[PDB]
Amino acid sequence: KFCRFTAEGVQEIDYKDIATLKNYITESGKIVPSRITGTRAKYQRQLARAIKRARYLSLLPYTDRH
Amino acid sequence: PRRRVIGQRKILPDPKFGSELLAKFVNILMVDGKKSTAESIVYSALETLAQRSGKSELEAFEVALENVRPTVEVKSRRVGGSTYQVPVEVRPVRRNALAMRWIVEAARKRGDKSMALRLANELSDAAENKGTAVKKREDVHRMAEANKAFAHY
Amino acid sequence: RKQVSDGVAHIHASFNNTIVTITDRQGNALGWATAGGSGFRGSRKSTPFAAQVAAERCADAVKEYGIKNLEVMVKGPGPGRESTIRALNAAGFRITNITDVTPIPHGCRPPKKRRV
Amino acid sequence: PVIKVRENEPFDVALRRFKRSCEKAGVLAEVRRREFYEKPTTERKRAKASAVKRHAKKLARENARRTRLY
RNA sequence: CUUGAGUCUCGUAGAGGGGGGUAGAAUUCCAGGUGUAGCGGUGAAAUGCGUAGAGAUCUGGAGGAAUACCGGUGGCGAAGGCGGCCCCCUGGACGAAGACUGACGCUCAGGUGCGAAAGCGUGGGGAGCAAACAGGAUUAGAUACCCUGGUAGUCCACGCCGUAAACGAUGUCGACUUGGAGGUUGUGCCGGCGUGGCUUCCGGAGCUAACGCGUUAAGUCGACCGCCUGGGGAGUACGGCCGCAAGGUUAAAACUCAAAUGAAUUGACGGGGGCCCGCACAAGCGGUGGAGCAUGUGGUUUAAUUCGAUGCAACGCGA
Ligand SMILES: [Mg+2]
Ligand SMILES: [Mg+2]
Ligand SMILES: [Mg+2]
Ligand SMILES: [Mg+2]
Ligand SMILES: [Mg+2]
Ligand SMILES: [Mg+2]
Ligand SMILES: [Mg+2]
Ligand SMILES: [Mg+2]
Ligand SMILES: [Mg+2]
Ligand SMILES: [Mg+2]
Ligand SMILES: [Mg+2]
Ligand SMILES: [Mg+2]
Ligand SMILES: [Mg+2]
Ligand SMILES: [Mg+2]
Ligand SMILES: [Mg+2]
Ligand SMILES: [Mg+2]
Ligand SMILES: [Mg+2]
Ligand SMILES: [Mg+2]
Ligand SMILES: [Mg+2]
Ligand SMILES: [Mg+2]
Repeated sequence: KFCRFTAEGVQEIDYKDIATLKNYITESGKIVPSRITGTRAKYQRQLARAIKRARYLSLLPYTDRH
Repeated sequence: PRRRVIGQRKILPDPKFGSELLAKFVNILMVDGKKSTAESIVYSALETLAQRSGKSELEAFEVALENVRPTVEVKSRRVGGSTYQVPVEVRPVRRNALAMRWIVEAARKRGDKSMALRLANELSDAAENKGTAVKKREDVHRMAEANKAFAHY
Repeated sequence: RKQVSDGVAHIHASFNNTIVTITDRQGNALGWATAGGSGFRGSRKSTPFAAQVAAERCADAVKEYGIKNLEVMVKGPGPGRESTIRALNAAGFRITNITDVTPIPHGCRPPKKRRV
Repeated sequence: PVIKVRENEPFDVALRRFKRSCEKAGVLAEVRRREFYEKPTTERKRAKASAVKRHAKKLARENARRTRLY
């Protein structure tokens, strides 16, 4: 568990933080459910939003079969 | 059955060669509880079978069995109305039993005169894969190999 | 006639049949084999065993190309996804990568459910 | 699911890693789920019913632990 | 007058709405490469596609539609509904500290607006799916289920339609009345202690025909509105209004029955589930059904062919 965003006092997950984002995507690029990462629902919605900004900018992939 | 309270029944070895394998052969040959009548047929054919191949009484009978013993057979299992033939390995006790039955049923459908002669000719054709007892072992194998794709439930 | 020694095996394992295509690295097919063309029809065609045989035949077909190292792409839901891969390794190739490439829409409306 | 066979790794455990790798992304599970069109009135119905049983199994497992069978 | 109602200041969450733009996966089609005999589909097949080179694989392009994962008995909205990402325009809710107005409130027949999908009109578009339709099966038949195709439609703009199991089968507003476990979104203080909004489940008293509801009541009350008066005939006919139509709405009677109905109980049954058993299957051996004869029965005949048993459980049975 242990939603890491509540502990670090974040306000926005900042899609440009690809180093952080990659801890929340699967080997195939799929976002990881909050049942597994223990993220609070509020930040999971920002995280899922931020991943989709990165995928558009090609900072993160949609899939491993591009 | 559902319960499985089945224990095996002890079968006496034959009067001559002390072979329990031949004793079950006589029982399979026996008709209407005439064990003495069938022992004479089995012994007379084995007296002929030995002198015709020179090998022996028992291992001339054994070499015919190894050419008729089946290794894998098919059991029907219904899934969706159409029956699936599922090949299954034959356990060792059934392999001897199946070879013995196919030999006896082969000799009963022959044109030879005496059943002792009918069996003696049939055992010999089993020795070099010429008989209809060996034919059915091939048929059982081809059916099992044809359905080899279904080797699971 | 040509030698390659590095190819890709594309397995198309659907519910009804499996197709084994061995290509070069650029996508130019060399030989292929199918469960249906390997002596199996109907129920026997959709079995994992039929996939294994179709794998051996394709390995038996592309033997005049001298492939040694083989990538594997598995596409489809079929029961021949796994047996085909094992039959290629047993056939004598060096399996380098095993990749599932099954198409997943992120698309079009599927057909209607069967009322059977 | 990309898997790379590593040195001194036999085929069996490399293939097995492919079993786990595909199952983890469940590429086979959504393949079935997309094979036929599923109306929005039934996907809401299955989702709702799946939650009900998951809650119902929690209450059953909880209340059993206070009950002895012998 | 300030407690109901509302205004202002700061912020929070949100698939709320409308307009535009863009992304990636996949399908389909078009062209080309490699390559060879099948593919596809089913319970099984065939129709169908393929040696005029398919299917598989790869490269490039066109196009339309929907947005995997996140995703959650999560959120937003009056309801219908709303899901990639970005911008623009815009609605509501909520919280904390006050300030402000001063009963400005609640409900609402008629009226007005919104209202899934299908459908309709005009003009576009059209990948996938798919009423109608065609063929192949299945079948006693099969105007179906299944398969191969496939047109309206589904998509967009504008206008109509105005109905749904439009459901929580539960009108709206307000007050009061034990608890527990959650989810979601604020916020004060020091992971803990509060305080608000919304929401899910269990349950107490009470209520209920019962099932159940239970601070989000189907409990205790108040205000207003809508509706019901046995089943069928019938939400039908006629009339009026509305609609391009399809039809919507308002809404009978003759006649007919003595019930129709709700909930729960005990069985029985299920081509429901689970767990067991039996020459029930399976594994085997020998039979019957064919022949001749014995014997019983049926039918027919006869003056009479005595009467009785006549699915399993009558028929070498009373005998
Ligand atoms: Mg289909
Ligand atoms: Mg305002
Ligand atoms: Mg009102
Ligand atoms: Mg009104
Ligand atoms: Mg419509
Ligand atoms: Mg139209
Ligand atoms: Mg038009
Ligand atoms: Mg169809
Ligand atoms: Mg209505
Ligand atoms: Mg609804
Ligand atoms: Mg509902
Ligand atoms: Mg109603
Ligand atoms: Mg309750
Ligand atoms: Mg009417
Ligand atoms: Mg009218
Ligand atoms: Mg039997
Ligand atoms: Mg007879
Ligand atoms: Mg009589
Ligand atoms: Mg009487
Ligand atoms: Mg009588």
